[PDB]
Amino acid sequence: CSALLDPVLQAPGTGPAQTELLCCLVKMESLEPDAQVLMLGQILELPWKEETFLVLQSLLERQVEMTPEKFSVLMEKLCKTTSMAYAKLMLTVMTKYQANITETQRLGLAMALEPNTTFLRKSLKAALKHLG
Amino acid sequence: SVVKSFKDLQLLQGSKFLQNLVPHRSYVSTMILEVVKNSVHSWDHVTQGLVELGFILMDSYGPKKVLPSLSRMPNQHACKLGANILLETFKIHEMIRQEILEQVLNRVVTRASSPISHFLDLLSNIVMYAPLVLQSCSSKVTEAFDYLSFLPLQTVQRLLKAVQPLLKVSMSMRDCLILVLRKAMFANQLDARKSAVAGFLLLLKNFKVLYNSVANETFCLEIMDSLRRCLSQQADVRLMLYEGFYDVLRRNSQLANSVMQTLLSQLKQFYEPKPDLLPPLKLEACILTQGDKISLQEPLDYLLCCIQHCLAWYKNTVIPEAFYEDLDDILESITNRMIKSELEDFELDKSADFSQSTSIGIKNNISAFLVMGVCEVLIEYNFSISSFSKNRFEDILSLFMCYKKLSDILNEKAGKAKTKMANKTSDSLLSMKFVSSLLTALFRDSIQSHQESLSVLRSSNEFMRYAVNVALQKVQQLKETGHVSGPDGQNPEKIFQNLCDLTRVLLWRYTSIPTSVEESGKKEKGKSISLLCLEGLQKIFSAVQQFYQPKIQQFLRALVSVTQRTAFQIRQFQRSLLNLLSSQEEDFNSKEALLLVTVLTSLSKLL
Amino acid sequence: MQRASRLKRELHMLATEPPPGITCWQDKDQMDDLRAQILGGANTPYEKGVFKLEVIIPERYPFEPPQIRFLTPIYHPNIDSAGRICLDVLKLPPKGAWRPSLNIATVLTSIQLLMSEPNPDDPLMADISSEFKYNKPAFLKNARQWTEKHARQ
Amino acid sequence: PTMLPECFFLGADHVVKPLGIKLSRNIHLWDPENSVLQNLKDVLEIDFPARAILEKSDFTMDCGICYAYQLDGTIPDQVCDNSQCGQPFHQICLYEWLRGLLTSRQSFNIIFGECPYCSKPITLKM
Amino acid sequence: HDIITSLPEILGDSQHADVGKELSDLLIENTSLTVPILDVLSSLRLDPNFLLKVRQLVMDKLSSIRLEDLPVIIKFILHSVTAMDTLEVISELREKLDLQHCVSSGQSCIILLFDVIKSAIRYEKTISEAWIKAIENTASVSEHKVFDLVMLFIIYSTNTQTKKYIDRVLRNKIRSGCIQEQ
DNA sequence: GGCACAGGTTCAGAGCAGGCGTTCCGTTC
DNA sequence: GAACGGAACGCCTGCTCTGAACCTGTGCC
Ligand SMILES: [Zn+2]
Ligand SMILES: [Zn+2]
Repeated sequence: CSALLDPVLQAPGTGPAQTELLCCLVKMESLEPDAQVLMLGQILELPWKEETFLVLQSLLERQVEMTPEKFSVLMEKLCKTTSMAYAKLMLTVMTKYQANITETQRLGLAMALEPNTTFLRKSLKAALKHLG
Repeated sequence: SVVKSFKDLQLLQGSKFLQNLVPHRSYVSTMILEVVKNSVHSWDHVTQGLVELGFILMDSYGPKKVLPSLSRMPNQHACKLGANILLETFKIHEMIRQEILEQVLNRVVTRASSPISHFLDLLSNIVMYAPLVLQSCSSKVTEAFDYLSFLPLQTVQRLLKAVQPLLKVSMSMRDCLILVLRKAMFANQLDARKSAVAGFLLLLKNFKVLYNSVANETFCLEIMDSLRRCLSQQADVRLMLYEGFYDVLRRNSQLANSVMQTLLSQLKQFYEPKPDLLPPLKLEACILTQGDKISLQEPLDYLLCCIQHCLAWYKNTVIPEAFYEDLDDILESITNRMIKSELEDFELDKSADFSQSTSIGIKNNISAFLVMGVCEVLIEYNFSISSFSKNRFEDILSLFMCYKKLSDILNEKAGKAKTKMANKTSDSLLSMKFVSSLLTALFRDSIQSHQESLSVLRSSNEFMRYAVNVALQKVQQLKETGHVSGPDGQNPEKIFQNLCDLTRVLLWRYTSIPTSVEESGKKEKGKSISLLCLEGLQKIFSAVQQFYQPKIQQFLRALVSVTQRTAFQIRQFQRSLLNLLSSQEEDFNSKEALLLVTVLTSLSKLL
Repeated sequence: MQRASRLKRELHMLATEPPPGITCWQDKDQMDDLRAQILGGANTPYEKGVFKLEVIIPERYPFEPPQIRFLTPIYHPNIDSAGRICLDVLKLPPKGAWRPSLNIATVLTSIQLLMSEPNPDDPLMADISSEFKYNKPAFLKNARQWTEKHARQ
Repeated sequence: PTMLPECFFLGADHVVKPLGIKLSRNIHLWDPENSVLQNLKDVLEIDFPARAILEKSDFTMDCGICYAYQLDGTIPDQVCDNSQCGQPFHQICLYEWLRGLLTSRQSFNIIFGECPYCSKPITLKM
Repeated sequence: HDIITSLPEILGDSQHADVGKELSDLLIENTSLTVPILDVLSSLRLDPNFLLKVRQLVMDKLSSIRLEDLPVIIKFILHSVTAMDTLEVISELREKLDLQHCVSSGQSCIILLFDVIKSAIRYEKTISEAWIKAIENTASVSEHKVFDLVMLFIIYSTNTQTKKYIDRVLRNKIRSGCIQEQ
């Protein structure tokens, strides 16, 4: 994953065919917590596009453990945006890592939900307002 | 060895010659049966081969000919053995009858590429003797429901009549069943909707008369709510509900009140209950037009059938209150407002030209048939209420003047186009029963009080030949298939009684009045009512000899052993053929003579 | 497995209730196979003899009979110079008569029965089956001398 | 629990027949107001013995092929249809007996054969 | 998965075919949800031509499918099979299938696949006849595979009317210097 | 002249029966 | 007596029988 994930995603014309196996990578029981954490150190170091998010939602879907060091960066990075993928990503973070949401990170999420392209905004802001 | 056995038999009956000479030597039919019998002393090496043989026979000579004598009869008689062999290994060997009934449904189910009516009638007599077996063999019955959307109507319709004795006792299997029928209702395959109806119509029929009654009267109203989806679903699947709900009513009386409202709602979607609106019914909402595919769905003539039958049933058997006294006035109003519906009401004859490619022609053609069959359901009703009241028989005349105008109109339309229009020869919905009682009233009533009302229908010669023709249509249905069209459909005894009543009048008019008295010309000589009486007579005696093999005695009792009765009846066709032939040579009635013969033939196979 | 469940009742049953003139214990040399002692049948030339037998239990026992030989030399019609036994319940059907309705004791009883009553119609030794029949005292002399050199102490 | 349980019979096939037959007659006379025992005693029209364990402490209710109870979960269930033998057996033991012999004759997934002890007809349904 | 399963109760009749296309869109787009899609398509109201198309669009990606789902897949193929689409799908089926490729859970579902194929071919002579007529038409190649053998043994084990025909075909095949040790 | 029954005809395909191949025995020089 | 030509039983195939459908002649309005 330290080798291959980057190039699959740092390739252009990465389609459904490519993503579905990095989907299966993250979703294997065998991909132990420790390794989902190491996946995180890697998924997070890449330029974020739609292809990074979809896989990352499914890694974060487990409740992969976070040092607040990385969670903040995930949230910082998350908070830098029009996308359906990203909508659901943010939503799923804020239900599982509600627990990890600071006042400052909830401001970042207030920033990140500013968009009106955001589908399911009612959901996202209801979840956000529910943290407040 | 076995088949030879049958070739030997058949041959030896046919001729007088061989019977004389040969002393009737043991047929391997009777020998093997005695083998099965004497495995009771429990030689259980034997039995595996007996099961093996009985099946092989049912395999090799199944009716695939039907999906003469020489290719049909000695190849009925191979499995009819097969059947008796396996029936007796099941009724004698208690250990086996698990693998026997396993292997029967093995063949009934996933097949239906080659037919299996013989297997179904084996299965039937297996389970009827001792259903108790079926409770060890539920495994197969659970995986039979699996494919109970890809099996066609008749496998499933019967397979389940057999099984259901299980589902009164077992319950986990019943929560497998309604589950399967429901998941079939929402199918692709058109058969699966109708599988759903049939399992549901039968769960509603024999799953209680009215476990606890309260967990059945609710469970019937549960599924019947899931059937108001099916009352919404496509034409055919609706049709099956109009027809099956009459038997649900007979076997489950107390759901009458609920089922009435289930229907009467579906009526009012097309009934406009205002006096002085001249088309009383909405015929154009029965018709779905999309992308020039113009389908009738919700057949109203067939809805009136179910209505009109549930009606007389409620008058007669449930009573010994407001919906039926309303429906009297509903039918009286549809009566009086339809009488005065002048083709102008339903855009026919002049505003439509029933042009059978066009959307408009397909719509108008669908509705003329709907009108015609509805006219028939109400001709029945006008006759039904009154004991020969001159007003309601004048009502009947005018309802028929409606029917006949639409009929001779589609005849003018089919007198131009090719005779692939078998849609006009789509069943007249009159119950065979009424036909009977009717024709008796028509041809066999001399009571002065009725006679003024009947002189209406009798001056009406077409109503006579109409009634008859329906007699012919019905009996034909019985010939083709093992049941009739209308009510009383699959209950042989009723059918038999009607046929007896039929015979009585067919002969009565055939005799009292000959063919030589006609005053009508060549077009009415090609369908003189005498001739049609004789032809009706024809199809009966034939069909009797297919099914009613035991009761042929009773058929004659209607009308001293089998031979004097048959002789006296033979004399009547015999004297008729003499009188037909001797009188004229000029232009002798070929067909009259022809079926006088086909008759004298049929009588002869008896003697 | 079944070997264990039979042998369990049998070892225990041959320590607690063995047949008369007979013992069988789990061998001290061989802690898998059984050692028997059948003491010379009364009013036979085997009188004053203690006859050691090894009983080999087969693996699919009790579906197969026990496998028994006379380890003490025995001068007998149905027993040869290597201790091989002419016995029906030492073979399976139809040649033999072993089945699970039997056990090691019932056969070791049938062995002391054959020591007392040699069968001359299943001869392994034709010289001894003939001598047994036609010069009984020469058989009984030789078998009693046999009992004094080999079955004595 | 008080409601009707699924119940069935092990033993000699001549003894099980009237019991099954009387259960089928009297299963509608089950009532969930009584106990399971107070319904079974009036359904099957019997009593139950109180621990024939202590009197029959060695009746040899062992396979009489392998001479063990508890071979791999299985119980001595298959018996003889005979008053004089009544000897129980196991599925595995009786099958490896009746398949091994000549005399034994199999219909489909059944073996008919002779009971080892008494040589009377005994049936095994796998 | 549940929405999918509930789509037949939800949708009205105008909007069946629509959903059809976009479900085939979802099919290529995600594998995991092959099963309920299929179940759905078969409990929709559609046009059979489209169903041929999607069935090929099963068949092309059938190497990509985890084994667990295959049985109900291949059950679907053999209820979508006509009398006329027999050898077509069967030759294609017979090719694309591997059963070398799959191999502790693998072996169990292979067995369960074979149970399901047994029940298919057990249960329509249509397949058995044509199946064979498709293995005899592979007497050409020395290279016909493990499946063809195991499958023959199977139709002889299950299907009875054919026993002579299997033996005939096997004898005319085996003499020919086809099936051998390897 | 146009359409539909009738019967001819044509083909799939199931099943039967006899002539051959390998081997023994009566007949004629 | 012995050499030649016919009798005997297991295998394969061509002939026959059938039945199902289509089509082309011809019968009537
Ligand atoms: Zn045992
Ligand atoms: Zn016994």
